[PDB]
Amino acid sequence: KIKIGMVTDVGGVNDGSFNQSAWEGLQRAQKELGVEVRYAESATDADYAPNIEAFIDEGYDLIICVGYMLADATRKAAEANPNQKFAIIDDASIDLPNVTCLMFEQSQASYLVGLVAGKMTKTNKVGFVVGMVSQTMNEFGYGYLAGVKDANPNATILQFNANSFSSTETGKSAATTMITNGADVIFHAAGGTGLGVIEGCKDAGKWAIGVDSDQSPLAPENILTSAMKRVDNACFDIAKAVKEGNVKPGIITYDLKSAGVDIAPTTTNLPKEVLDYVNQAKQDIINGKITVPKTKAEFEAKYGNIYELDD
Ligand SMILES: Nc1nc2c(ncn2[C@@H]2O[C@H](CO)[C@@H](O)[C@H]2O)c(=O)[nH]1
Ligand SMILES: [Zn+2]
Ligand SMILES: [Zn+2]
Ligand SMILES: [Zn+2]
Ligand SMILES: [Zn+2]
Ligand SMILES: [Zn+2]
Repeated sequence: KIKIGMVTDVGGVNDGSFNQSAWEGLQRAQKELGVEVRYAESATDADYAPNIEAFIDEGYDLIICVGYMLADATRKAAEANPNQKFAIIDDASIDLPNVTCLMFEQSQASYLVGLVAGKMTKTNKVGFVVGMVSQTMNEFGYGYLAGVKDANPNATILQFNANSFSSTETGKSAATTMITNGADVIFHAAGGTGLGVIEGCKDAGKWAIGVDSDQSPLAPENILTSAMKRVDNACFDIAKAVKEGNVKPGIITYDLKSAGVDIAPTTTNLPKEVLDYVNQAKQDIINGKITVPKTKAEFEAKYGNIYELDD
């Protein structure tokens, strides 16, 4: 039997977003492909190495490390276990024959939801709650702020780094404070912490924007959209490659054109004018007409010092 193991990050498989979507894709892979799937949650980074080792020792054909913080542990395990195949989501630093890097152009989807936030705010203040700061996480920020400003040059983006992907209290408190200070749309790129962000928006009667999966069921009257990142499909696809015997190492990048990132399929709360505007911007990115900044220098060159979490 083909066995695929998932090592999840601190967020947990019930995060409503990143890890939950990765796991959902593996559950689908089990149903459709016949692979046997199991996950191991890591309470802290001390659990990364033994969780990887447990799948190695049990004969798993592929170990999927979900999240950029697993990179160091994945590299070390891949070097020490040349016959073991690994995949890692959201980090592309590892160049080894047994490692596939699954990357997502999240700045593209974040830009689109920033257009939504800029067009929907009535106070000209919107919020961004990020789970941690890192190169990949800042791509959410750069895209979102660029979208907000392109849609609404006079909008202010309030920003907060929760320093956790698994703290719903931090998410709720930060959202509530932003709302007290006038924000009326809040986007999170914060994993499980975002469950708190969404609850804070719902409680205050404001708009939220979710991430990774279509988070609208968590607050159907308050979610405008979500910046989708199809970690489910990427995990399914690599499971398929394992089953077929054609896993390739290196970088696989999922973008808007590949449908690997997107805005959510639920659009019930988007005015037709807004949906049309965002959909045109999506096709312009897909067709190459416009490019979203995803690094500090590119973002600052166009928007100045307005992203405060990268300094
Ligand atoms: N390293 C890591 N990143 C996460 C986690 N949860 C969310 N993220 C990131 O935050 C984004 C928004 O949830 C995801 O697409 C990931 O990039 C987690 O538990 N660990
Ligand atoms: Zn658990
Ligand atoms: Zn089926
Ligand atoms: Zn607090
Ligand atoms: Zn799915
Ligand atoms: Zn900055």
